[PDB]
Amino acid sequence: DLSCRMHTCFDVYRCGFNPKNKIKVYIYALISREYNELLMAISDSDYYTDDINRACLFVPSIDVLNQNTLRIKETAQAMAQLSRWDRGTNHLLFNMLPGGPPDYNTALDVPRDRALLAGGGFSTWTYRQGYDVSIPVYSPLSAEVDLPEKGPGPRQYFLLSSQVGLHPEYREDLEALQVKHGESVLVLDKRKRCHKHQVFDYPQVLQEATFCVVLRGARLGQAVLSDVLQAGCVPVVIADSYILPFSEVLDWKRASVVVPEEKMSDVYSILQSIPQRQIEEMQRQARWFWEAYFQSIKAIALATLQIINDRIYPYAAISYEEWNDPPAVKWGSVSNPLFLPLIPPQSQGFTAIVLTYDRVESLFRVITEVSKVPSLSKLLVVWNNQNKNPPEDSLWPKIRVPLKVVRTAENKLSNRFFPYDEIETEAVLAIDDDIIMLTSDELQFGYEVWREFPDRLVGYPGRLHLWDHEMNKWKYESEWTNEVSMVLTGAAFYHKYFNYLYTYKMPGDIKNWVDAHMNCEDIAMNFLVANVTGKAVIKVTMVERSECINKFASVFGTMPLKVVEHRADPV
Amino acid sequence: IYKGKKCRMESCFDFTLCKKNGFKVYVYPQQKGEKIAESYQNILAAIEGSRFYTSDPSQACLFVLSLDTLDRDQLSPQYVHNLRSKVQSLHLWNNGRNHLIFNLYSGTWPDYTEDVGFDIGQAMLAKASISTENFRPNFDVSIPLFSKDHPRTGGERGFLKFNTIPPLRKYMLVFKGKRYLTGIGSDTRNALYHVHNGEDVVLLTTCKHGKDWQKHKDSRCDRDNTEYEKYDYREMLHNATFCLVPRGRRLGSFRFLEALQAACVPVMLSNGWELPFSEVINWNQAAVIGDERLLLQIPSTIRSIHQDKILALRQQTQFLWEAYFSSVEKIVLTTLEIIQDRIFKHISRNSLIWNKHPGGLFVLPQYSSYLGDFPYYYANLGLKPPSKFTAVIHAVQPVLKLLVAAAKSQYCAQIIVLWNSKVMSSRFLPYDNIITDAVLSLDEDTVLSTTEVDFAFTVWQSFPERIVGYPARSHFWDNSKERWGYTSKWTNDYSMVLTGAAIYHKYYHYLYSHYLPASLKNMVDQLANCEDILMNFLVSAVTKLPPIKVTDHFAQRQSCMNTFASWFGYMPLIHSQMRLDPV
Ligand SMILES: *[C@@H]1O[C@H](CO)[C@@H](O[C@@H]2O[C@H](CO)[C@@H](O[C@@H]3O[C@H](CO)[C@@H](O)[C@H](O)[C@@H]3O)[C@H](O)[C@H]2NC(C)=O)[C@H](O)[C@H]1NC(C)=O
Ligand SMILES: O=c1ccn([C@@H]2O[C@H](COP(=O)(O)OP(=O)(O)O)[C@@H](O)[C@H]2O)c(=O)[nH]1
Ligand SMILES: O=c1ccn([C@@H]2O[C@H](COP(=O)(O)OP(=O)(O)O)[C@@H](O)[C@H]2O)c(=O)[nH]1
Ligand SMILES: *[C@@H]1O[C@H](CO)[C@@H](O)[C@H](O)[C@H]1NC(C)=O
Ligand SMILES: [Mn+2]
Repeated sequence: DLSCRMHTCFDVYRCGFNPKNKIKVYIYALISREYNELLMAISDSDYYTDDINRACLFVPSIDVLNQNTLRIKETAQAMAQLSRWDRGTNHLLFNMLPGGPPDYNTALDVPRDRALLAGGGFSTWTYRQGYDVSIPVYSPLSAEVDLPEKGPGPRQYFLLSSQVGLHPEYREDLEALQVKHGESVLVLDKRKRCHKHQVFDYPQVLQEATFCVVLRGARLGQAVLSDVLQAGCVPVVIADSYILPFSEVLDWKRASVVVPEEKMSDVYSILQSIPQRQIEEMQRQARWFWEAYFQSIKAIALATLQIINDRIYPYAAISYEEWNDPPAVKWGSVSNPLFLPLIPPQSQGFTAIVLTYDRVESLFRVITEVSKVPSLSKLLVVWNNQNKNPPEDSLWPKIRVPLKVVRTAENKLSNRFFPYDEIETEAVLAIDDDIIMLTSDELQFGYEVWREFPDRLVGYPGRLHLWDHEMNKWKYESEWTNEVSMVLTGAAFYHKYFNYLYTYKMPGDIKNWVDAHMNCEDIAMNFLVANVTGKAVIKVTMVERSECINKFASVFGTMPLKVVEHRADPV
Repeated sequence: IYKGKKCRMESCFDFTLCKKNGFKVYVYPQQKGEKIAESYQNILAAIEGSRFYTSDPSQACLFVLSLDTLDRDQLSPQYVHNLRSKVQSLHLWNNGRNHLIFNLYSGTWPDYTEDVGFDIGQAMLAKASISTENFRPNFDVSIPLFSKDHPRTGGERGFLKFNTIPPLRKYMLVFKGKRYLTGIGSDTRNALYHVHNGEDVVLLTTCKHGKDWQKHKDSRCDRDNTEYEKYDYREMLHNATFCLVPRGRRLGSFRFLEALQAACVPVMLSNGWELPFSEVINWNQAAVIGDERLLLQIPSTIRSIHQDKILALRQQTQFLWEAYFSSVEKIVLTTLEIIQDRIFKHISRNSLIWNKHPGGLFVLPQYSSYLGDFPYYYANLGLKPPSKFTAVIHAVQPVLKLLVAAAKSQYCAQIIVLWNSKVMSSRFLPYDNIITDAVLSLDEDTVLSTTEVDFAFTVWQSFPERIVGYPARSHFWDNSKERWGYTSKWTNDYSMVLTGAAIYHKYYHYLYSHYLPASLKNMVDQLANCEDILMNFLVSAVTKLPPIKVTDHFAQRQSCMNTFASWFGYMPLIHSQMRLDPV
């Protein structure tokens, strides 16, 4: 039934909800090597399951990839004989050549009145948008020959079309374009490719061109696309009505160029308009798509199952960046979680957290000075000192804001970064015991500056890092301030989401090391803020620390900090 | 074969008309004899006020009827009768080759099907509540079901004024609507008392919907009616974390827009509903999509959602509301932009433009389909802002000393001098001689040292989206005259920076040239000023962030700002009191 979608023709009762948001697939025990290795890839995946009454999806062990020897009547009989068909409500089928010698229907010709289809050649009329998944057409050349991983750059050919047995109209148009421009467009004729007094090897000739042309000759989907992606040339699909594989999750606009078959003689002019930077980006995207989804049958099966699981469980679906980012840019990505550009008003203030240990004369001055500032919603005092007891309630300073003392089970320097449920604001000032040389207007202006930039640190102390060539390692520098890359957490405004990140989402054992060494907490906070937000800090006005910086850089694998030369002062 | 209900662009569309000229839409003239609803009038004014409007049918490759079509219910007060022969009488109908039809309601009481009434034929329908079983994947557009009180231009500026961690508030899942005793589409609401628990998940329904308030009431109306009180719906959407949006008479509802505005992550129950702008918007980032069949286990699924994902969903929901659903003009422009991007497959917005700030309505693929050419997606990629800028000088001597000082900058790739048609606002035109992304617009009367230029560029390096400039002016509201003011002396705060000594992006030049209507440009040219004001307005609107300051003519400014605010519908300008300086 082409008319129905997942909302009516799919049963979700079998897979209601699990703590591990993963779809459950079963393979019937009854084939080409392609289907055999596809089944093996399904078997050793996280989606495999037993106990048929507990599974949701069913994958039959039937050769349906190739329709040349399909025996449609036999396939229909097998689907009826599956013994768990149930109108084929939750059965997934894999196919890559859904075409017939009399006519290319661009879809599987089996009844499949309610089955789920994963085809290679899909037209806009034969594809269910919310139900089916378009999968790549496999070519053994991807695994048979291992082409070198040539980086993006200039190539001798600008356009290339290497296909055999094309329709005469497309060949004539390609020849017309070649004679119109010349020396950049190279059309090839009949594993071996032949030109006029020239012979080229098919797998390696594609590496010499930046744009490869894919034409609709039969089945609406050609295996040449996988080779095009492997070789790094940007595919140029000229099929009028054809949905590219995995177009639901992948962004083909950044990897392929679609030109309608009507403007086949205008392809070169269209391709000329694309700048070199976008050409390199599309080459990288094509290489990543091949190595992640087109290289192996296991990749196809995993991607299809992931798409289906995302459809079944939208709330646990993986991100667009996870789907279609190469690992290099994924390492280089930022993905700031506080990406919403809102300016909080002055109705809510900030909760001042004071960290004190074996000092009480400085505590009282700190509280008295902080109490002078407006917009002080709350003031919290953290008592890390376990042996010493807090002063009596009467002796506490007289303030008009709610003051409370936090009881600490242990004595760890990271107690200032714990997200307390008693805090009712998003801004959290962290002023320590010795910070007493600050005026009320300075703190008020710091909070004013923080309101414009709620997703980054706003602190008064200014420090920076540097790279030493003598030791080939990062150093620390504080005497001279020409640029600022770090801000000490003492008297530093930041979002309490940063406290949550520091406490819970910290790479490896960074916090367990700051506590052990009882130092380098501001360094860790600066590194975490730089790594998560991807933005610099705002400043408002030794060997151990260098080892801290080096260890933090080694844990991240890079330097998340950014160097800036700007500070905020009142107008 | 393919020209019937299964219409696509490759069959039921004429690309030849759109290839000849730019993407233009034509509005049929009003007959001055038939009633027109307020919502349809707002849609028509948005179309006419847009840059795609033209009066010549031959030039345009898209048509929209002026006859009311939003209300297609036979019992609705806004229904237009005898439309079957009325639409056919048009000379330019041409069986709806390139006709776009806006719609909000369809069907009658017995069954709310796709009862459009008149035979659309090959025309594309922008109906609001479209089921996925009758939605053309690349022909139709799904729009939100707005009400008659939706603002024409501007917006409510959202509700989320504080981003508090944890995002959880004193509620988990709320609902206060009206159940239906008989009909189609009340099954999801009649079983909400199973899910209801009271402490955190509170679902309220009422069965008083007309004559059946006491006639056909079941043995549960009284319990529901008594508990349907002491809990304001508006006063509930503000303390709620997840808003339930089920299916009623029609798949769509006003509750979706209210949930988007109230920052509560919607949990849709309308099975098989094509979400608004689903072909370009990823709703898994701003909403939680659920199935009404698994209604019982919904609260467990909602609780299973992680805290950071809840924060991301709320922020993306607020962004979507502020970008695509704030006003009917935004909805119309979104539909028009989707249709326009549907034409050229090599010039189109990718899936990242729509779902990321600022959005597709401010990012034009005609400038470039490469994300690196825009200042918005540097962090999403592994790219860094360009290290060179092209200075622009508009001259109508200090300029001789100025050019030497600007040329000494290490990051200054080239200098372009403009000499004057004496159009003083033409300096924002995109020039092919500009290669680098960053552009410094400089006035011949401005004195600026090379070190200051280097500092401005290195500050802009950290903020490629905003404008960094030395001159700053702010805006104030005048209560006596009820109009916005303009001050330029000893202002404590600021919200605008003059383009004469400011650094910004060349895409801002392109957006100013190809986005703002001709009327504002004509007003600017006739008044011979107020171009930097409009540039700052556009940048504040696109970025939702204030600019950054670094270290008779006056009376025309008030009129300029009033006209700009009237066109925009609100005040994009945001006050700032910080001033970035070198350390
Ligand atoms: C923010 O911190 C994360 C770490 O949690 C950074 O991701 C890490 O990035 C480095 C390189 O930048 C990756 O190292 C690479 O490892 C691969 C092997 O997997 C190796 O072949 C490469 O040559 C390179 O050494 C590291 O794997 C990666 N960590 C994870 C968990 O993926 C991220 O780059 C930081 N972001 C910023 C902006 O600093
Ligand atoms: O066991 C400890 C050790 C130190 N600190 C805190 O660490 C900081 C150390 O003070 P200071 O910044 O003056 O040290 P410095 O780096 O200047 O030597 C103070 O806030 C102390 O309260 C703490 O809370 N517990
Ligand atoms: O206490 C309430 C209940 C409903 N509504 C409004 O009613 C609509 C959704 O509820 P309703 O049951 O009327 O939707 P229906 O199911 O009738 O389509 C929206 O416009 C809500 O703003 C409201 O304002 N307050
Ligand atoms: C919901 O939030 C509003 C703030 O807009 C507050 O006034 C109201 O009291 C809250 N509701 C409850 C039940 O506390
Ligand atoms: Mn100290």
